[PDB]
Amino acid sequence: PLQSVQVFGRKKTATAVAHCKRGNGLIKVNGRPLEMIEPRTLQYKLLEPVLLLGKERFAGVDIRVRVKGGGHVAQIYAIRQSISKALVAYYQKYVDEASKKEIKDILIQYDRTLLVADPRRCESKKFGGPGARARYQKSYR
Amino acid sequence: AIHRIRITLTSRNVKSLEKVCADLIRGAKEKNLKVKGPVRMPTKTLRITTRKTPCGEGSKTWDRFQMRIHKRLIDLHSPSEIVKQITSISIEPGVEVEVTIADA
Amino acid sequence: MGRVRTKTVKKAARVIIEKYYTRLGNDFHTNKRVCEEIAIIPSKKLRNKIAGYVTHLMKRIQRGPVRG
Amino acid sequence: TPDIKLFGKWSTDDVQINDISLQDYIAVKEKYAKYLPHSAGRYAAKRFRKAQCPIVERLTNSMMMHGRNNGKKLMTVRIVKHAFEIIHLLTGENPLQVLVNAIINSGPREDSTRIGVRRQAVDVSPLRRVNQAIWLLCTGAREAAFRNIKTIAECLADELINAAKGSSNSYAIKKKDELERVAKSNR
Amino acid sequence: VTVKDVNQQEFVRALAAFLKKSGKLKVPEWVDTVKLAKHKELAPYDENWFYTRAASTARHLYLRGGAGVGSMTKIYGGRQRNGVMPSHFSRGSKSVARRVLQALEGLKMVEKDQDWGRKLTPQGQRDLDRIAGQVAAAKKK
Amino acid sequence: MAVQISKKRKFVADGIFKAELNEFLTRELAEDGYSGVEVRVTPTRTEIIILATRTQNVLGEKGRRIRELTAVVQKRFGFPEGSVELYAEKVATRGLCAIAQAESLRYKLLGGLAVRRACYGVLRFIMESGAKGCEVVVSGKLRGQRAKSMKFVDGLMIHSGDPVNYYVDTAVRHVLLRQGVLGIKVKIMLPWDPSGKIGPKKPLPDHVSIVEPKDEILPTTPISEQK
RNA sequence: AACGAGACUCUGGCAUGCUAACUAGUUACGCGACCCCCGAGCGGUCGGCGUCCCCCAACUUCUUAGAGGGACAAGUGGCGUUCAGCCACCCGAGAUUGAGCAAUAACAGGUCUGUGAUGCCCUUAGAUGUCGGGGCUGCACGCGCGCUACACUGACUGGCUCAGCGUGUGCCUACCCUACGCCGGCAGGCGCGGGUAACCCGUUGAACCCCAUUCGUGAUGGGGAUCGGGGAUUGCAAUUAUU
Ligand SMILES: [Mg+2]
Ligand SMILES: [Mg+2]
Ligand SMILES: [Mg+2]
Ligand SMILES: [Mg+2]
Ligand SMILES: [Mg+2]
Ligand SMILES: [Mg+2]
Ligand SMILES: [Mg+2]
Ligand SMILES: [Mg+2]
Ligand SMILES: [Mg+2]
Ligand SMILES: [Mg+2]
Ligand SMILES: [Mg+2]
Ligand SMILES: [Mg+2]
Ligand SMILES: [Mg+2]
Ligand SMILES: [Mg+2]
Ligand SMILES: [Mg+2]
Ligand SMILES: [Mg+2]
Repeated sequence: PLQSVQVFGRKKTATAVAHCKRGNGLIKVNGRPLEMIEPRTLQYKLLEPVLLLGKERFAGVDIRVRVKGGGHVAQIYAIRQSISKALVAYYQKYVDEASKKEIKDILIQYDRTLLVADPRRCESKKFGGPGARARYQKSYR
Repeated sequence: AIHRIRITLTSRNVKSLEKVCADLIRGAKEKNLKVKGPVRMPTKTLRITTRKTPCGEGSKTWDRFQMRIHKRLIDLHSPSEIVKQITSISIEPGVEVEVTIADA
Repeated sequence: MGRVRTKTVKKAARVIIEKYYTRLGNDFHTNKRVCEEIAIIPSKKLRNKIAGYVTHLMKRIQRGPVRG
Repeated sequence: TPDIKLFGKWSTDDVQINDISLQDYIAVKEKYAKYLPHSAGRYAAKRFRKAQCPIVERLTNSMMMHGRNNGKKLMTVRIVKHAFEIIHLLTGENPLQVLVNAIINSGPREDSTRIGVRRQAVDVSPLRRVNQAIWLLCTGAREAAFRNIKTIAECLADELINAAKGSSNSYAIKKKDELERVAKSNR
Repeated sequence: VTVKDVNQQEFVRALAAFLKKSGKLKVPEWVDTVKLAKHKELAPYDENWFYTRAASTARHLYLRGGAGVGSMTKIYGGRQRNGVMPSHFSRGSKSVARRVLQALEGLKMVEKDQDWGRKLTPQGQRDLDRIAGQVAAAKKK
Repeated sequence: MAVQISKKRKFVADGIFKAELNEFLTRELAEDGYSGVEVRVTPTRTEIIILATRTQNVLGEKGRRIRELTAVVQKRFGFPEGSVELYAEKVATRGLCAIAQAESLRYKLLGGLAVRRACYGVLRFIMESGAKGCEVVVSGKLRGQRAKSMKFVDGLMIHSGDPVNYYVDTAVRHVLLRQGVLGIKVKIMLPWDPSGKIGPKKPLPDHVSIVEPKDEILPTTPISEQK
């Protein structure tokens, strides 16, 4: 019997899809382990959900993540939101309801943007200035 | 016998293009032609940004014109005679209709 | 800010109430459909604004009568 | 700890804000304990949303300044990181308590407004006390390590230490004392 | 272990020694008087740069087939400072990348692909996996 | 070519063709009430349609003019002989086509008439044919050596928003006289023909309209009648 | 009563609901194969990596683009002559995205060097309607918009790892975007293919940023002006240096 669920996360034109499936541990993003994602200064940022729910909740699932878009920092947030959105969706279809609304609150109390993406996008440039709001230098005399 | 045939439509007006494509889908399905639903390719956007004034005086304003090209394709497995039968009827607007005889 | 409705919205809502007084209730998501079916509003934003002023008027007509 | 984030290594419990005014405007512990001073952080949305920000992310944000440092935040987190370890070596106290004491010792509580060179004295709001403290503490580290062989991380720790141990040898405390003296003259 | 499970900066360092431990992989003659790209200012610091770039090219071919010279020279391209005028992106050196791919073929490590390009042989995947395992077991990752 | 032009160039080239044909037929059928072309590329043929007010003048004697027009349109745009096919047609309710009125006023002024008399005549005609409003401007050296402008408005007229891309017809025409050029500008508002084609459908955005039913009776007794 | 404001159009944010896709994918296993034990184990079975190859597999989560939905100051508490409305909060993708369009009246504003728009004046064969050469770039100086810097929050040398909006073979007009092999330190050359394009360049291996070396407060390895000598390409032609 197949048992799996696919979810996604977004942050500034950078999608990250996570596939959760019954297994043992093994949170793997783009084939490489989670401990070796390029910017290791934000290492504690994509570890927060598992450092929050404990190693025991990610003990019956095998999550695989694939990312594409944005930059080196907009993808960390995509991954970190996608794996949470995945564990919360797997717990609400194959487990009880309180068992999912407990981890939902554990996650959404410490930080939003773990379950709800944020809608900030770049703004358009206008003629007469190097950017959206700045204007070129005025010159009387 | 049977042939894999491809119709492609493209136009600058969504309403009439979708109407033509839907009526084609219907008028080909009623004869059990095993149609393959419309495939919406990305919409193309030609853009031209010009100065608003002749003569170069005044505040430096600009105009942004743009044209939009919508494109769809349909795939059928049917004899070519029936394809020419159904594809040459009820083409109201300035939509294109191209037929190719082998694309699969 | 804004959120000040215009005469085109207020007059429409007043007419809608003065004709179909008995079909309108106190919730917004039903008044929306009622005004959608009885009138012809050529937009969806205008429909929501008219249906939202109709509710605010209905909440008052249950008290003392308004003067329009 | 499984439910208490420190900083990786720096525990955020047993840190005391010994002011009654400046607390509720310094977000150190018990709800704002986080692993890194780096969040998305739509904190510049409404008027007072800024006081809910962790203080280490209020310093990380302010430290990247003067042109060729704007947006370079992953460079500005490693600075605070390398500085906290220098602080823990030179003193031995929890490096967050040194930061809190430095923020307290360097925000002016009287200041003066130009009015009608006529100035009139006024008292500083707590949020402006925190903001001025952070700005003053960052400018000292900036100006101290501009053409020295010392690094921006040694001088930030020097500043924090000389500020928490009120000494007038730090740029921030010299500046506080001037603003309050100039304001006392115009009293 | 696989090649993707280990820190790549130590993997390149180990593979460079592996290559410069056999005596094979004949280097060009101009190794001491070459700038490595148009956008550089000096010759590489490391005297034995050719083995490091061969290891890098091999680990890059392990991760995408059919690479060919015109992409190796994009993989090593960076920024050029045109003195007083703004900076731009610039390509690597075709001669260097071509001689590196020809020196790797001289080791049975790579072969010309079926579609035009270069690809690892079965014998090269093995030599990369062995070094990956060696690195993983060394640092006890 | 062995592989034909791309879609972008194809559509741009179609637009340039239509613009050049419209310019050509504007410069010629002015005295015959030319009011627009409709290129309808039909199976096996390229058909062009010319709406006008005086169709006999368009085709002429046995159709000499229309055949000359087919000839030139086939010579200049490089069509294979026998492809270009041209038709004339009469426009209904000519008072609502701005170009027709603009050219009519241009020739009525080129023939000698008090400019106010001419403008008021065309205003009368345009408003009588059924139209929410009109506006006619004439700019130039009217009665003197210093230029001026004279505007004659009537009825309702909108200037702003999206509803102006429809619901209005605009025409700008130059008219050269013994001393310099005059500029004619005509604007007309189309009167919302529902399901018809004298104006547009899709009424104005700020036009909410309410219907009123009846047949509800208050006298009621709980009777259940059967069938 | 009319115009302008608003309404209106495009755009950004949300749909695990609908429509449906080898010119987009996912998962599954049919697979088959490579590789390493990296796990129990043996190395096999189970697994782990794959932009390695297939499916007339199942599907639309990610991609595409159409139709609808959805936000209304609607709910709750204060302040309001209890009216129009304002502040705060719950729920929420969101409680104040960004542009386009825009009135009456006017200016001796700019444009006769955009026009086969144009009045009058001038010239019209010793032309004010064509070819060769020079100029528009000349340098005591005054001014405007800008690029690069004044370094250690740095420069250099290696390694690693992420985009989006576009354009692409030309009718007169003759030129487009490039893969991959070879040759050359480099600019560049030769040879063979794809693309009129969600099909090929392209999974657009972008820069800053990230990780390690050398430098050490010295106008220094910061900065890159000015100038000498050499090599290529475009073109009918490069000197007053085209790049
Ligand atoms: Mg910018
Ligand atoms: Mg209006
Ligand atoms: Mg408007
Ligand atoms: Mg009134
Ligand atoms: Mg209220
Ligand atoms: Mg909420
Ligand atoms: Mg707006
Ligand atoms: Mg105006
Ligand atoms: Mg002009
Ligand atoms: Mg003139
Ligand atoms: Mg000019
Ligand atoms: Mg000539
Ligand atoms: Mg000449
Ligand atoms: Mg000049
Ligand atoms: Mg200017
Ligand atoms: Mg570098």
